[PDB]
Amino acid sequence: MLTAEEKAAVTGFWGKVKVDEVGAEALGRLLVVYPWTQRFFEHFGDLSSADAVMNNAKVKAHGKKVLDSFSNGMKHLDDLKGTFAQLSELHCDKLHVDPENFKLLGNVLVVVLARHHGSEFTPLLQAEFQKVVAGVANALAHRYH
Amino acid sequence: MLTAEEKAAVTGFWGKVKVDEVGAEALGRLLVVYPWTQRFFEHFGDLSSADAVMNNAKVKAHGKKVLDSFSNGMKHLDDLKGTFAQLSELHCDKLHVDPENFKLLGNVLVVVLARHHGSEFTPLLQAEFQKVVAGVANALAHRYH
Amino acid sequence: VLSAADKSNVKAAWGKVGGNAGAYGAEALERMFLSFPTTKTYFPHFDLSHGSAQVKGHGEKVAAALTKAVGHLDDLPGTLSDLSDLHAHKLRVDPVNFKLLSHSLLVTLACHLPNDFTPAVHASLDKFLANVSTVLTSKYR
Amino acid sequence: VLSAADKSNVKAAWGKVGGNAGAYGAEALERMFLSFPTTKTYFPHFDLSHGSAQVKGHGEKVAAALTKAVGHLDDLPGTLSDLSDLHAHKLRVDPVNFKLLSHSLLVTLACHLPNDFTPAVHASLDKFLANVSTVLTSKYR
Ligand code: HEM
Ligand code: HEM
Ligand code: HEM
Ligand code: HEM
Repeated sequence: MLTAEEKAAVTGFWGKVKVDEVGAEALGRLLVVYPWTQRFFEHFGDLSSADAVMNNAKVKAHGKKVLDSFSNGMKHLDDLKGTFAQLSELHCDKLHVDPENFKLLGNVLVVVLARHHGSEFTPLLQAEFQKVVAGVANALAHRYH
Repeated sequence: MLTAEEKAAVTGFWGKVKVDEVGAEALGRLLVVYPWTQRFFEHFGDLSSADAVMNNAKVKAHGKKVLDSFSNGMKHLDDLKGTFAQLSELHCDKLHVDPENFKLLGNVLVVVLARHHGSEFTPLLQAEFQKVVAGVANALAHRYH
Repeated sequence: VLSAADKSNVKAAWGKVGGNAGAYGAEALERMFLSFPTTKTYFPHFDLSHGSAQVKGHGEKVAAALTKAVGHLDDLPGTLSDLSDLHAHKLRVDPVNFKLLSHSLLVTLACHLPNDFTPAVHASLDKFLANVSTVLTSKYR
Repeated sequence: VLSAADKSNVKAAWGKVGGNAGAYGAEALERMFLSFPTTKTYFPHFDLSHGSAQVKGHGEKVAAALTKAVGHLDDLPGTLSDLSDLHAHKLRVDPVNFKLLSHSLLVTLACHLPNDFTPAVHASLDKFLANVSTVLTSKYR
């Protein structure tokens, strides 16, 4: 996964992260930019515009749950496969999310980190998080293997 | 990977496959249908038309090499990862073939099995081979994680 | 865009299919459901066991749509528009699924027409279906 | 195959980019080479290290192509046809790689436009990039 240096760079940086609102903003931007993903989130209410998604209370709440399990993973970089095994069952067998969407959400979260942290979010640092979100993608997709 | 009965269904079918010729044809069709892949094989000579690709003697030689490693995978289905270690490292840390292309060759091969065997290559048998090619794709990709 | 040689290959390939369009559509769908089970979840109201009336009826309609496309190659964006509305806005098909039905169709065609399915026909058919999908994924973007 | 509030957003967001396009082109390329190392192989003749004149030059001409695109949001197939010919027939760029440059650009844009990169603007740009990408994968022999 991540070398000794990498684990520590990512982790130092994660202490800075307003995780709750990044969570809400990432999932919100997911639903707007890639309309299809709304199909999993019908029961969340009115998702019929940008303004609707971005002020949808359950989208805010769920955002946080999503990013929380992500920050848990940030403490289990060596055992992502393990950390996400129950959620992999949820997304794969119950929800049937195609594993590509794990990558789009990853990518989108990266954009959100970029927006919040500006030029501190260096090419190198981003590249480190790209590995992390790719790791999270795998562990989530694993029970499709 | 598969169950002890699925494995049997698969091994039973493959014993009828003429791997050398499926190989020559599959690599062939890949280069014709998905032209960007030709880039990795510029040193194989003329690839400038369908007939040129299909009659290229080195494309046929290499075809067989690809399918022999397949057949080999078929014999180690519980441990596809470890069996493809070196080739996973060859394609990634050297050839820089994007993992997506593993899936493509896999599908092209499954198209060739369909052509070679017709109604013998049933929907049910196909699905079984479909997770083999996914599995082979995962093992060649692995060096990226 | 499809070349004049493509247009002849596709038209001719679909020609052979002829009356059997509907059967191959039902088979392609079934090969899609089995091989990639996630796709089943777009059809929770269908009985998807082999031979079902609903798969057979749906296969006939997918076939009719592709036959209509085969008549109108110099204009797929136009003649498939109303279908791109349905798939994206109503059903919300993950864009990745389209390549799967395309693959499944290729396997179906290949199974039944081995001596027609040369590499170049394979290629133009793929191109034809890549063209279709694209239109069908049009209404994102 | 776009909107109108989209077009406004895209021009506006490109407006606040400004004389920084060339410089944001090079950053995105760097972010693409670092985040997605397999894209490095398309540029074996480039010094790929930070600050390099080769990246700079290339970033400019990437930015300049997109600058042109923003100029012609109503005919992207026509205006980008030559570049598409280039990428596919001469360069053989795996179509999978276009996604990764787009994402790299958004990241780049978001890093410099924190209070001008709303969900709505994000969607518009990503849509625009996807139109651009679609045109550059459209010729494929
Ligand atoms: C980074 C990738 C992802 C992570 C870390 C993640 C994590 C989670 C977590 C922690 C939950 C809540 C489980 C609980 O409440 O106990 C959840 C539920 C859920 N996830 Fe994800 N998820 C990811 C990707 C996705 C994507 C991309 C989609 C949609 C395409 C999705 C669809 C859902 C849905 C629909 C629920 C339950 C919603 C409800 O009925 O309230 N997940 N996920
Ligand atoms: C299931 C998929 C694949 C398998 C099992 C496979 C297997 C192999 C094998 C056995 C070799 C020869 C090993 C050696 O002699 O050292 C090889 C070499 C090679 N492969 Fe693949 N391969 C696959 C997919 C691909 C794809 C998708 C591409 C690019 C589109 C590719 C490009 C190459 C190239 C350029 C070589 C070396 C050719 C040369 O020596 O000139 N392979 N692969
Ligand atoms: C080759 C590309 C495709 C074509 C030509 C096609 C054609 C059609 C047509 C003509 C209909 C209208 C059915 C009606 O009027 O009742 C339809 C509906 C539908 N399509 Fe597709 N389709 C394609 C790809 C896909 C894919 C890949 C999926 C997802 C796996 C999908 C999912 C659906 C669903 C769920 C319906 C509604 C089913 C119903 O209620 O009867 N389609 N399609
Ligand atoms: C929005 C996406 C893109 C745009 C607008 C774009 C545009 C351009 C432009 C303007 C050039 C230079 C032509 C000249 O020298 O005047 C170029 C060349 C090139 N492109 Fe792209 N491109 C894009 C995406 C990509 C991607 C995704 C890749 C692959 C990872 C790629 C690989 C290359 C390479 C290797 C060259 C030649 C470099 C050189 O010799 O200077 N491009 N592209």
